[PDB]
Amino acid sequence: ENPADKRRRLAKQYLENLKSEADIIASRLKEDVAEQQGRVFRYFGDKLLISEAKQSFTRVGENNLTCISCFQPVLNKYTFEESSNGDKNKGRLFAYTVSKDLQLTKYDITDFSKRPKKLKYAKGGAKYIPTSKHEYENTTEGHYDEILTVAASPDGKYVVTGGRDRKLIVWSTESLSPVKVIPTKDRRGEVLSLAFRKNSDQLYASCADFKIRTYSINQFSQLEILYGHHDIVEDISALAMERCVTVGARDRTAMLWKIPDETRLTFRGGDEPQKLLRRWMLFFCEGSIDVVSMVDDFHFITGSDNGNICLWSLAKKKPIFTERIAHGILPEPSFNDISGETDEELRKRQLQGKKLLQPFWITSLYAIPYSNVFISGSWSGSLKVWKISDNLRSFELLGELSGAKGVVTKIQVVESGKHGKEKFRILASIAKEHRLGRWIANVSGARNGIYSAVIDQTG
Amino acid sequence: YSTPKRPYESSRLDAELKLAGEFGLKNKKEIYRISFQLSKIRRAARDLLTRDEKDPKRLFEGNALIRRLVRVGVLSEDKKKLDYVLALKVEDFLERRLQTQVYKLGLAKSVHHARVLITQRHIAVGKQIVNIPSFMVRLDSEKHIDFAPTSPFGGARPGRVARRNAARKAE
Amino acid sequence: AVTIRTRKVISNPLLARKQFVVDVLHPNRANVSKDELREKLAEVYKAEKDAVSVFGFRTQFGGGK
Amino acid sequence: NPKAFPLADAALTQQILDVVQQAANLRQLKKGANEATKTLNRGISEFIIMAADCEPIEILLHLPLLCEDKNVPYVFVPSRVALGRACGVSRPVIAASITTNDASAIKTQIYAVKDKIETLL
Amino acid sequence: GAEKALFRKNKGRISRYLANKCSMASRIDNYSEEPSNVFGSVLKKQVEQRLEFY
RNA sequence: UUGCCGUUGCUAUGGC
Repeated sequence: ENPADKRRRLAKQYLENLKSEADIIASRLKEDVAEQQGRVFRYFGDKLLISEAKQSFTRVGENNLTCISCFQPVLNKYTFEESSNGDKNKGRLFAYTVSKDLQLTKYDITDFSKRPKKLKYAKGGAKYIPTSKHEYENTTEGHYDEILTVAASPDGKYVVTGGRDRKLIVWSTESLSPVKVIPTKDRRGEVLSLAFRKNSDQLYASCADFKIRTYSINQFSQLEILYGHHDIVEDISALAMERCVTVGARDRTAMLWKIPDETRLTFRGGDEPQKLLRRWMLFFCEGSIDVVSMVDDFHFITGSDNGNICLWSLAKKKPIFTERIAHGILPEPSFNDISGETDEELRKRQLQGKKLLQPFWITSLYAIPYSNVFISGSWSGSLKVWKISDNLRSFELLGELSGAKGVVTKIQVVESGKHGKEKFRILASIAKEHRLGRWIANVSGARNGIYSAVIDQTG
Repeated sequence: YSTPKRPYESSRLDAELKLAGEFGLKNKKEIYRISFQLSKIRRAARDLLTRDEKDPKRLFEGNALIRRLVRVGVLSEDKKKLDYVLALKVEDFLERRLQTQVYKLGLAKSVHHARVLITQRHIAVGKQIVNIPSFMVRLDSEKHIDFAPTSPFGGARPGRVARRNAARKAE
Repeated sequence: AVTIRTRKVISNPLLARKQFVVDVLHPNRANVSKDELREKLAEVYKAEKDAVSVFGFRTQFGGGK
Repeated sequence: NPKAFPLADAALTQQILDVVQQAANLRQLKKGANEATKTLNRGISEFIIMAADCEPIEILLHLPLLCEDKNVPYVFVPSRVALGRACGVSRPVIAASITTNDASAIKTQIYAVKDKIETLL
Repeated sequence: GAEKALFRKNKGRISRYLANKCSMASRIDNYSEEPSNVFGSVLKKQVEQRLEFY
């Protein structure tokens, strides 16, 4: 029987399943291809039930869990073959986590009702230190310095991690065995973020040498290097289109890279508190941009260190909408600790009123692709879920989840169920210190673990 | 370039010696080239000043020249006036040269070390390998100066001598 | 890994063909032969090798493209 | 009236921290109070930057006495967390110094800040 | 205080570690109009914790 | 559900 027949069979059965579920079939079929048109087509934010979400925090042994990448198989309509690597792995949801202890851990997250379940791990250490001391010889199988970022391949066949060791190691998903190591070939080329082009084998790896690198995992080779940032490229986001977006931290710039045209678009906040104060007749000036996620092929959101969450449009260079001090202000330092003075009133004068106060940083920020909902994270102790307006010109706080306590290093979301009826699980790495370094003062109650929240929508 | 009016003045010889030593130039021809450029710029600025203020010619060409000089970096952002264009000197132009910028950024230990690095194709501005020391660096290109990806100092494989001695050591 | 990239694609049914400007990124490689580009262009565009012609290739100074 | 004085506003703080980051890349930054006292004693300090939230603040109130005697501009920024981040080190920094260098690539940017600190004082 | 061993290889480390903490306490005392002992205590406890560690 | 140390149930969270 020819494969044309086989596609015909799977197609015919698939239609019957659609008919069994139910005009409607035509509408549903158009929705299957909405991914091709880079426009938000998942308008379900109102349906969410933030209040009734089932939250759970799973403690993990390792210190300072830095990142988490969730792999979710998807049935390809074109060939009706699930993305799962193997038949045993059918419909199984996996999560991969990395920490500063040089350990990569995978979990099974198929069961929303149950907590994540550890499956396998591989740990690095001094054994892997390169003797040669040359960059092109930095090809040891394991890590020897902090791991920072992880990504799980859309085909489910590889998970690749990078960190301060200036290496890119790709791991086989099943056995967590090293299969290839790609050096960055730079004295300061530390990897700061990774992104898989949606439903493809291409990597975009952001490095501390102010460049973005791209790889093709299937061929195990690097393709091009992108230039233009004036400062470290802390975070990077990608969708199915080759339009990867990045943020430059202190440069206060978000650069969208059109790989197809070999051109880049510069977006700068340019928010100045003189005008913001004048129009008002406490505001903090932005210091750096850390987190970025691409809501749509034509939109993206960024989170700065001044607690400002911005919405951007490819058409406009300046932000279309900003939410200042989204996560709130840090509590004031203790007056008993500001100075050693005995007299209280003199200690209070040290606080200088409210001048010393600062806003929380947006440590994490994730948007469900082609959707109108995105999640923000900080060490305020609560994850915040937002909704973008239908016209994609504004947004509002949909709700909050109070389970998480500590620095939110990275957030992920996974869904299950039929098209109409879906349950969403929110997985976020929580650590006791910020991923890049140890600046943040220790937060009361912070614990290293994987925060979880299952949410279903009704209406 | 154009020869100065009286090349043999003692003050001129000592000036050229100082500039050469400080920026490691090869010949007085480089100094003459920069001086000729500066002379044209300053003469234009003067002729604009002679005109009346609010003159459309003065305004248009004046802001054009100020914008260009700022873009090259010689004129700072806070001095956007032709009067300061008259106050420019040859040292400002020589400083913007790629040799001097490479020296200052810390990539080389000396101006001559910077020259041999650049002429040896070890220095890249963005994506492009620039082996021309007299290359002029703008503002935006100032931060993008780095070692070229192909350079052994840039992470590629070692030069001829390194691997040759490695082979001789291994055998 | 060599990357072959087509821009300025014009369909010319008068001569019955497609014209474009091809960019070949070949890091750590001298240059990519006309024949091998004919192969990869054929595979990408789903046309026989014999139907693919390339000319006017110039490497950028310093290499890499 | 407060011990930490003058304290830079938001707009100025952004510019100060920017210079610190550039100085760190060029090896022109001395981080930490003990280094800062050493720079003032050697008189190689363009200016000193201090954290107004340093806990307790008195721990760095010896620097102004050095700064005012030797005629070196100084300023306080509200955050030690931010100051450490811009400095490029992985821990909070309460005091940092910009070493003197007339051959520096960021000379013009430094002097731009130095005038503004002087006006504030 | 190195001529009379006021603050006093592992032995050397505690001296230098203690040497810094003395400078820390001195600054608080000198520039404070009415110095207290709150910060001296937590400083000493901090030195102690280092002591058992070595 | 934790590297170590507790508390709380028959499960949940306090410190390092």
